[PDB]
Amino acid sequence: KIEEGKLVIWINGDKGYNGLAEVGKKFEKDTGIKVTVEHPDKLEEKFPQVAATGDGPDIIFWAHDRFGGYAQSGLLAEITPDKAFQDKLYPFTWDAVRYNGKLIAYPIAVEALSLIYNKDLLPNPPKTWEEIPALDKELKAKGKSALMFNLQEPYFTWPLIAADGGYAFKYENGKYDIKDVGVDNAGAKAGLTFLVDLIKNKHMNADTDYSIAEAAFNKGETAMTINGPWAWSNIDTSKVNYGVTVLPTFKGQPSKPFVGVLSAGINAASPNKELAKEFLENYLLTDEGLEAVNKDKPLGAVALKSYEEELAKDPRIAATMENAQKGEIMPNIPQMSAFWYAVRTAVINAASGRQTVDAALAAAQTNAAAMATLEKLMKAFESLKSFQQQQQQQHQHQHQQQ
Amino acid sequence: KIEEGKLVIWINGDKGYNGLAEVGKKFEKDTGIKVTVEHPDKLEEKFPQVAATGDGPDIIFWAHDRFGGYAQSGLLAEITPDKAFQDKLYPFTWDAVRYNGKLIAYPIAVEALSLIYNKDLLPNPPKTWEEIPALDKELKAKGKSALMFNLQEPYFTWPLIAADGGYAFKYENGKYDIKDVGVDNAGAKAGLTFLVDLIKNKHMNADTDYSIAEAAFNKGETAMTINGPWAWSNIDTSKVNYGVTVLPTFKGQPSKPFVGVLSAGINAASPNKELAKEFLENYLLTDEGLEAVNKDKPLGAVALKSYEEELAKDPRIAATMENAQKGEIMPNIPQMSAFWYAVRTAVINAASGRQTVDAALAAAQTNAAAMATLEKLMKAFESLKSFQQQQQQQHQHQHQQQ
Amino acid sequence: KIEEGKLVIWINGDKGYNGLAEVGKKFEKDTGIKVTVEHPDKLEEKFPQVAATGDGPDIIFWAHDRFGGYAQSGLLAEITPDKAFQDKLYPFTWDAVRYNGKLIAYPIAVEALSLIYNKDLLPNPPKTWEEIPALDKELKAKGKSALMFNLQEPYFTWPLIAADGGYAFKYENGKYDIKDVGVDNAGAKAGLTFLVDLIKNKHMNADTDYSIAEAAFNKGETAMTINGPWAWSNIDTSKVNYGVTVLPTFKGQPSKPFVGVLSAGINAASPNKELAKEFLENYLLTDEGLEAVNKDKPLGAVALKSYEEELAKDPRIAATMENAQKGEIMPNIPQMSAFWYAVRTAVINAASGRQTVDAALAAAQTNAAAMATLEKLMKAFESLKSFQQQQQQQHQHQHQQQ
Ligand code: NA
Ligand code: NA
Ligand code: NA
Ligand code: NA
Ligand code: NA
Ligand code: NA
Ligand SMILES: [Zn+2]
Ligand SMILES: [Zn+2]
Ligand SMILES: [Zn+2]
Ligand SMILES: [Zn+2]
Ligand SMILES: [Zn+2]
Ligand SMILES: [Zn+2]
Ligand SMILES: [Zn+2]
Ligand SMILES: [Zn+2]
Ligand SMILES: [Zn+2]
Ligand SMILES: [Zn+2]
Ligand SMILES: [Zn+2]
Ligand SMILES: [Zn+2]
Ligand SMILES: [Zn+2]
Ligand SMILES: [Zn+2]
Ligand SMILES: [Zn+2]
Ligand SMILES: [Zn+2]
Ligand SMILES: [Zn+2]
Ligand SMILES: [Zn+2]
Ligand SMILES: [Zn+2]
Ligand SMILES: [Zn+2]
Ligand SMILES: [Zn+2]
Ligand SMILES: [Zn+2]
Ligand SMILES: [Zn+2]
Ligand SMILES: [Zn+2]
Ligand SMILES: [Zn+2]
Ligand SMILES: [Zn+2]
Ligand SMILES: [Zn+2]
Ligand SMILES: [Zn+2]
Ligand SMILES: [Zn+2]
Ligand SMILES: [Zn+2]
Ligand SMILES: [Zn+2]
Ligand SMILES: [Zn+2]
Ligand SMILES: [Zn+2]
Ligand SMILES: [Zn+2]
Ligand SMILES: [Zn+2]
Ligand SMILES: [Zn+2]
Ligand SMILES: [Zn+2]
Ligand SMILES: [Zn+2]
Repeated sequence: KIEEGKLVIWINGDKGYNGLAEVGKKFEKDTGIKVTVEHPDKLEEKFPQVAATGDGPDIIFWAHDRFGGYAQSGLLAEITPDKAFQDKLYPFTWDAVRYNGKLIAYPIAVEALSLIYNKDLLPNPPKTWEEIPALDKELKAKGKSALMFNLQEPYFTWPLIAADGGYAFKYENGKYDIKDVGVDNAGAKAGLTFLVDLIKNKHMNADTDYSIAEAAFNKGETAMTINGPWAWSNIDTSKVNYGVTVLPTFKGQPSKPFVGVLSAGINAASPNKELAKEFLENYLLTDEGLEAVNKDKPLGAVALKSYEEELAKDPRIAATMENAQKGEIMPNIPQMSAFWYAVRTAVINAASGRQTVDAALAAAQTNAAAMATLEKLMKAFESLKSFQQQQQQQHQHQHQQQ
Repeated sequence: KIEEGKLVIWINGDKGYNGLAEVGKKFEKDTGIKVTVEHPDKLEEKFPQVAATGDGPDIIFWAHDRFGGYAQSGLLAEITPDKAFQDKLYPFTWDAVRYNGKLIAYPIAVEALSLIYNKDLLPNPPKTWEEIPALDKELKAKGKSALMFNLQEPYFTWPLIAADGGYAFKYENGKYDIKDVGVDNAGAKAGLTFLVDLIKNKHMNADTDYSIAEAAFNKGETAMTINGPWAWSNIDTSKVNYGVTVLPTFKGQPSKPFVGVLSAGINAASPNKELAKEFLENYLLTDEGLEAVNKDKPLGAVALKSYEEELAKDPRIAATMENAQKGEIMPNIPQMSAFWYAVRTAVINAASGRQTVDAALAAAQTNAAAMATLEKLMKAFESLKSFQQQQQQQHQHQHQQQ
Repeated sequence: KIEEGKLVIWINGDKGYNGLAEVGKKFEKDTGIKVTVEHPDKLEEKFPQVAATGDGPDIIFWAHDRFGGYAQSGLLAEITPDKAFQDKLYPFTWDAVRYNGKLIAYPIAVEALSLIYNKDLLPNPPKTWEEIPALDKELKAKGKSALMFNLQEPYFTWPLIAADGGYAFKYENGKYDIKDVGVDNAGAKAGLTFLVDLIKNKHMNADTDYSIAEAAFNKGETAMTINGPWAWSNIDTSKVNYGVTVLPTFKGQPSKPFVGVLSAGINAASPNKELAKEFLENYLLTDEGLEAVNKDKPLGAVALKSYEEELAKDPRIAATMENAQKGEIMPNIPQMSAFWYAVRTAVINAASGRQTVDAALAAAQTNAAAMATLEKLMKAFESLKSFQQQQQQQHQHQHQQQ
């Protein structure tokens, strides 16, 4: 149950909400309509609960991948920017906010992995994955290593696996074909074979996780790491002279990191859809609009062309957008759960030598089908639970009857 | 159990079985073949048990929706009426007796929802749904209400939901496409939004069932109700001056009620397949044949054109047919179990405001899949039991085993 | 691991492994590369276990139907014979060693069911199924029966069932269409009906299994039996004058038995793929190669055209190939488990009179579905316990923690 003649916005606490409120303050002075910017605890799980009944905020800010599930449940309204406003943002971002052909959210910020190198240890970072083994031997003489990054989570190893033509799901016609999985094709096989080759030649360690990767780079033990903008602040605190650049190529093809997009979606239950559109399109998604948010807490790379060109003077931001443009957009579909499950197991089992690359990737298809079944069962029994609570008490109850 | 040279017929106890026996009596005098008409308890439940082993009646009379289950199991014979006989019944009725492309039964009677109105309170019934909110306000001044009908079943509320373009399944080329579902489209959405708008504007009550509606109309508390031919006899006893007319139109589109068709199938195991065709086509499905049945217990609207024009002199029977021709035929496929489960919950949660119309219809897909899963689980274990049964017991065992 | 510059082969103990070693000995003499031929217990179970981790033989010999699973798990390398070599083997055998459109093994020997007749009791065997009822009545006057074979397993009864148009799954364009199942069609109906009618007319007994069938023919109580080459040795010992000929035709159409093709597959983890191709194509798949193996233990009908013509001078081998050439290759897909489960029960129930032919075959569709859901249930929980195991190795316990 939301209000009217006013706007209420939900954005996460680690974002520039104070700056966003100042955009809402600018909105009030022009239209006379009050904007409240709330940052409630765990709004990502709160929003599906409250919007189902017709409540919650007018606008919600979150990563696009979670919006797929909101649109599935009919919680988000179809946004209607004209052709001219769509040319204002980078074309690829709009694909991240599409569900069932319809547009469901406005892209705000773009997030992806880049290659972070130590400038003092390595002044000219490698442009290819293939020249890293040769670089490791040269650094091992100085008591250092070439590259250390998280190998436990498929999110970090995917950029290399996807390089030569591996994909999560095929995206064409504006939809993801769930019968077209690209986990054990020729390109993903070569990608992961290179990773396993790096481990059995002792150029990397299969035990390396996020904490070990970060700690190593910030202490100056390793020349390179692979990480997102979320980690820049901690590297700043270590006093390490670092640079952020384009990811290394593999077989001449660029690394394809997953692209995450911070998006603004309109609650389908909102009586202020016309107002939200006016706010987002003409007050927020403008140079002056994003600037207020960015000065509170940096947005990183942004969807708006005109303002991205301005931030891109920071070479670390330019590198985020470059790797993003060369990358795969994170699929917003529910099948993505089964994907992480299968690929996490596949990478772990290949890297440990417990399974061949070929057999580990082949097992992913059967392992993801297994997860599907478990979720299918979860949904089935949750439904039966609700059904019983629906009929026993809602209708006939001991002390009334059907 | 059966023979060659005689016919045995199953028809439900609440039908005109004596009148059917009269048609069998006329059949015996012209061809010299004795026809028995039986009406056993739970014959709809018994038929699949005895027909599977090769027994049961030569002909079974039941609603067409249950015939899909019989044809799936191969208990029904493919009927062969020529083009000339197919023009004798209403074209749309043949679609009810079609499973897997082939015709499997003869259409006898047609049954559908109609608008029943109190003539004393409302001489000119509304032609549109849009004018019922305003019509309720006038009647509330006299302590009465405009419309009260069952909202607990989706069968009664579907007419409105399907009006603007909602559909259960797409029907083309004589086949249902189970991938093409229309519960979550703009048409179904608008229809259900109007139903919910009526309840929150206090024109209708969210908890109105079949009992509460029938008793209110028959006492003269409400001006209109929605119900089928099965309920007329109860209104007759109440002395209420009532009429039966076409359902109100929504957005200029007609309400589309589901159409049940009383049908006569021929057993697959029947050695009298030719005799059953002669009896059903040239003796029962004539003006004389249906008359004898109709005078024992009213058939409602009939499939045969010639005899329907005769019955349509009764304004109630003409309206049952009119609503049936404007509505969609009840699908006989097994995916219909899950459809009802999902839609029942979708409507209830929309009516009670636990879920917004958009969100309530979105969850339908999820609940239809849930019922498919735990339905598939039932067949899984049923099969496994039958297996270990014949395998372990019927076969290898202590005495002359293995 | 298997080493390099050496070749190691796995073949079942009941095949001519010594003769294969002779070919290995010849390979060693021309090229200087030693070939070991191991015959481990239960290899068909061991191979998936060891080849997954990268160990196992360089070459494995097994029936093609098990290879589809090995290819699914990516344990088999794609073989590369040129057009000129593929003409050397019977075109239909290449369809047995195909998975995902890729060739994954070399065809060695063909195995299929044949009609075996007693010469002393029946000098001229029936060419058609239709005359067998009449032929049984002539033999019951002499205290004998016309035909006795295993009716408990669908493998044996299928030839008759498939003849008029029955099929497991449609094999077109190289792939198997799972949605197109030919168990419930008119052809399979008629086949099973004839079988059921044979039992109903006391020409065969529904309780007749493999052991009863073989013992009766080997004692000389029955004129005909249906069985493969695997049983010839037992008939030889009984001193019975027997012949092996083409299966009887049903409705002028040939009986379609399932074809088993013994095959040589190269391990995907083999560092000797080039050497295995040299060995198999130029040393084994030649007149002298197969002869060496055949003299140790008869291969039956072979895949190689040249050596097959030479073997066809044996009337029994010519028939095995003839019946195989008119029959169908047994699908190498996982869905075959559920097919056997369904059809086995279908035929059992039709033979016993528990269900009509129509009702029995109709239930096979739902029974096959039930087994599939059972199977993907087994797989789901197997991957869940693997996940729980994998978690620990990564995980926290009283030896260490995250
Ligand atoms: Na709020
Ligand atoms: Na395509
Ligand atoms: Na970055
Ligand atoms: Na520009
Ligand atoms: Na070669
Ligand atoms: Na750790
Ligand atoms: Zn907070
Ligand atoms: Zn949070
Ligand atoms: Zn320097
Ligand atoms: Zn190296
Ligand atoms: Zn600026
Ligand atoms: Zn500025
Ligand atoms: Zn500003
Ligand atoms: Zn109470
Ligand atoms: Zn009887
Ligand atoms: Zn009765
Ligand atoms: Zn019904
Ligand atoms: Zn006619
Ligand atoms: Zn009103
Ligand atoms: Zn049409
Ligand atoms: Zn049409
Ligand atoms: Zn459609
Ligand atoms: Zn209420
Ligand atoms: Zn009640
Ligand atoms: Zn007559
Ligand atoms: Zn008449
Ligand atoms: Zn008349
Ligand atoms: Zn007459
Ligand atoms: Zn009359
Ligand atoms: Zn229509
Ligand atoms: Zn069902
Ligand atoms: Zn026992
Ligand atoms: Zn016992
Ligand atoms: Zn030689
Ligand atoms: Zn051995
Ligand atoms: Zn087999
Ligand atoms: Zn071919
Ligand atoms: Zn190709
Ligand atoms: Zn006979
Ligand atoms: Zn086809
Ligand atoms: Zn036995
Ligand atoms: Zn040679
Ligand atoms: Zn063929
Ligand atoms: Zn440790």
